Amino acid sequence: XXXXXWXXXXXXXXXXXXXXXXXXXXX
Amino acid sequence: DPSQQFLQQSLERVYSLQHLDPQGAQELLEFTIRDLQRLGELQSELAGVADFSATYLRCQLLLIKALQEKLWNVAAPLYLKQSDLASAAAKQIMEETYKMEFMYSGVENKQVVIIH
Amino acid sequence: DANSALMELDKGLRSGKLGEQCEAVVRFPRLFQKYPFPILINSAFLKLADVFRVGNNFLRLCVLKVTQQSEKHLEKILNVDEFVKRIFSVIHSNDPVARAITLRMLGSLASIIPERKNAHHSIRQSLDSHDNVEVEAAVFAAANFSAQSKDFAVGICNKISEMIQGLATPVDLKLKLIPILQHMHHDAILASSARQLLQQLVTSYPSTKMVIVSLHTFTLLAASSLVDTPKQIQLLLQYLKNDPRKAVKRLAIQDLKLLANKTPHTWSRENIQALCECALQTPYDSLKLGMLSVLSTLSGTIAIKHYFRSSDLVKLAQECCYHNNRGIAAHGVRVLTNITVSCQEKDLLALEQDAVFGLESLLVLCSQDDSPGAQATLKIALNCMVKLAKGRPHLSQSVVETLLTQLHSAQDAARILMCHCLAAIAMQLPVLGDGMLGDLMELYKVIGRSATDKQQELLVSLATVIFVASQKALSVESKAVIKQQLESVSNGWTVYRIARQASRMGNHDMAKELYQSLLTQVASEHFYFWLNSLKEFSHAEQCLTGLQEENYSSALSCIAESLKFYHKGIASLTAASTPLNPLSFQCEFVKLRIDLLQAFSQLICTCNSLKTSPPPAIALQRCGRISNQMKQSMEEFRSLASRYGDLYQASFDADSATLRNVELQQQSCLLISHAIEALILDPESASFQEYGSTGTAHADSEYERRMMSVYNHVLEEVESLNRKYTPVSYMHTACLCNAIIALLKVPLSFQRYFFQKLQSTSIKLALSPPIAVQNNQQLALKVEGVVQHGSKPGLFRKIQSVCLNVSSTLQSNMTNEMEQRVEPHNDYFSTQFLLNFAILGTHNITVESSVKDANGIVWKTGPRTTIFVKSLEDPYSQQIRLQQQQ
Repeated sequence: XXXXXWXXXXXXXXXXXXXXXXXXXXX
Repeated sequence: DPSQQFLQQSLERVYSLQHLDPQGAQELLEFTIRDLQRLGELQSELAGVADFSATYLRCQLLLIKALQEKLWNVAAPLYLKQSDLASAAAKQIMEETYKMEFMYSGVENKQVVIIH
Repeated sequence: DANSALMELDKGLRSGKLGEQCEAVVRFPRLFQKYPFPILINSAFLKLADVFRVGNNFLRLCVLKVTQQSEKHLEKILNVDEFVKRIFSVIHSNDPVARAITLRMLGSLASIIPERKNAHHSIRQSLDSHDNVEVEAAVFAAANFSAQSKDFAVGICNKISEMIQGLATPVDLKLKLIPILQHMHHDAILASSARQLLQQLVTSYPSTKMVIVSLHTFTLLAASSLVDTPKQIQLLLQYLKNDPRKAVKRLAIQDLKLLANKTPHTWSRENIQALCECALQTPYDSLKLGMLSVLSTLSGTIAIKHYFRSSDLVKLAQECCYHNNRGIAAHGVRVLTNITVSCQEKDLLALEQDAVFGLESLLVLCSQDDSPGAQATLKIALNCMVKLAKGRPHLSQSVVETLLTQLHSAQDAARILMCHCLAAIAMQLPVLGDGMLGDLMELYKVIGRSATDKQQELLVSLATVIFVASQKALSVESKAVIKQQLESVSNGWTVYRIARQASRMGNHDMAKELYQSLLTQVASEHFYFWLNSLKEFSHAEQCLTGLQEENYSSALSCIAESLKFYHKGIASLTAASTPLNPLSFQCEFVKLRIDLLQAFSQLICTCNSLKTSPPPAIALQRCGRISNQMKQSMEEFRSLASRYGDLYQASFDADSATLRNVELQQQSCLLISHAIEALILDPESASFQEYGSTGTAHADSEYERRMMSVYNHVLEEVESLNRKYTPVSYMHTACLCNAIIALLKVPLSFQRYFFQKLQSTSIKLALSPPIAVQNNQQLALKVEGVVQHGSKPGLFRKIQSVCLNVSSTLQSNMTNEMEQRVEPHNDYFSTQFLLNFAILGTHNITVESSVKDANGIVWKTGPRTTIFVKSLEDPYSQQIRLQQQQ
């Protein structure tokens, strides 16, 4: 369990990153 | 007097565990400061001695936290005060020592020497 | 309007129909949430109390539910006496249900009516009633009033005692009646009497429900009233080792868990010894797992230092380390790891290898099963071995080796956790990264498409540990990774996260290729500009890697190419700035990197302008233009240091890692400024005893290790070349100008705040006073602001004080310099300033909002709101002033 894992602990999804995920995920 | 016995026991627990790592010393001081504050909130006649010893342990905790800062690991030209913590710590210990010396009625020379 | 809505739901409670009347009653909490005004909450609560007094019991229950849901708003009614009196009037009802509802009202209102004696008397009288609902409500009201009033508690303690040993009271009502003694945490003698009653009560009623409830209320009393704890712990251990029921032992276990979580420092060595002895001779794994959970909670605290050779705790941890139960094994491994990293005695050298091999056995047991309960023990084991590697460095090689051997023979969902563990270990010990690169790369190769759901997470985690492990660049492995993503994953989010990790760890050519592969995958042009800017930044940092050594011409070429790409990137980055979530930190960080690289290029140009542009015809001084050139370079680098500092102060939402990165850049430009000063400008005045006490170099990242190594090397070179040469020296320019190369050789790391916005907080700062004020009057700035915490409010830092600075600049200087440190109490603050405007004309005033955190660090985060003030003169005062002047 890395304390500084970015991909992990994705409960705190931002606004820009969430939209980026929605845009680059289903493609 | 269970409360007086607990206060003495917590103080000697702080005194007798002064050989730990800085993190453990900070944890012990935080625990004992919390216990002394709550004891002052419970036993009214021991409230003054409780927060007196709590302010002393807060002084020691601030000293320990200031002596374990990241600024000692960098050189003097690379030191930066915009993320400093020890400068506020020394001022806080000064304020707490003055508060300890002058807002407590039952002080004597045998306490004033440790305060100074 | 607030009062309009109040009348709108007020007209419904004289409807006569019970449905619209309960409608009207239960709409009240929404009104309280919308309009928290004390003069209006007061009227609403008074008419709620009136309809409580006149309504039926269902309306009274609705009023009770509203009162329970509005407990924080009923402290601001201030007409307490008549409100409580008109509720209390129907304690005299012959209906026991109405009496019960009123007792629940009084218990609900106990926060705002402590020491209210008729309420105490009503609770005491209703405790002896013959109706079960009234007695239960009286118990609830007594539990509430005992928490809020000690004068109620001292008599009700005796009353509850006498009606517990009263055998007319049934057993279930006794069970409901025991936890009143939990709130006896007011006086020491009160808690002592409660403990004596509980001690008689446990042995008097040895029922399992009675002993559960009595032991739990005894421990809540002992935790709240702190002078009860060692005897409570020894009582719990005695009941854990002697009482044969599994439920009693289970409460003793979870209760000692609570007491170890709350006050681990008060545990004596005898208590830990007794708990260990309990864990040795138990035959049940369900109890042993709980006891080891308590001991593992105790192991991570200072109770081990109070406990301390090979003791019963060590033997118990070794025994439970090799157990068929995975939870018991995880707890024993946790105890062993905490003991190992706690101290450095001679006895733990034997059990260090025991901890390592127990960790390896737990890995080989918890990896191939994919159980939901197996992943928790796997996380515990991997966190324990991360702690073992970080706390004690030398044995980390075996930990890394067993992780690498376990990776090739484990299921996919376990591989993400081991990749996280391996990345956490490898960022702290960099020598282990390069030795494990081949096996990890083979593991990346053998993926192909042999997963469908965990494939993405495994790919990003395994690429992350490739990037952390490879301190240098990639030549063929980059192509193999690119081919693996192109064949396997068309999901561009995995590519983006892998490129994000690559730019985090400094592998910028890989990030550049992945960002080129992603420009056609986005929908919004904003993300296209963001990805193009990221591609250009990665390309520029890759162009910076062409610095081989000592070649200042190739240095100028590489810095110029990197600058070209890098502010092409900032050209494409500010196009991605949005009104909602702007790219403020990214723009400032990239602008500061541009300014630092340009200052580096200018300093190398001054290196070349030593030998070129020879000194003037002059018989410091007699050095030519180069003295002023290094003076300007020092000023620029010090300005860069101050700008990195103000970026640090303006971030406030970053990690420790991003703040450390900004501090590293600031220290870099500070190092260059000091290297200019100490050996060009004034070597005599400078070069004091600047010996950095390099003790425990607790650098969290490999990038930080490289930066401090470069800093130490450059500082040692500066100190060794302080006064050995004249200030116009070829060695001075060479050592400084190679310090530039050493600083730029390590690649830049883009941290998490550059990519992910966590702890989004700001100040609304809605001030209330071009406004015009008379010359003789003084303007009053009634400034108020509300903070806006996003998701996690205190993930990294929390606001302690909001320091507001306001100053007035005439002729839209800075004469009304004012400062007030206000404390927000409900995430909202308000303070009022007094500004004087003697000079007539337009006065531009500005207000700042600095935030001081819990540690005392000032963060300049708030908006700089400006309003213009005009100082118009009274016609009578103007005429009087002109008459007096003329």
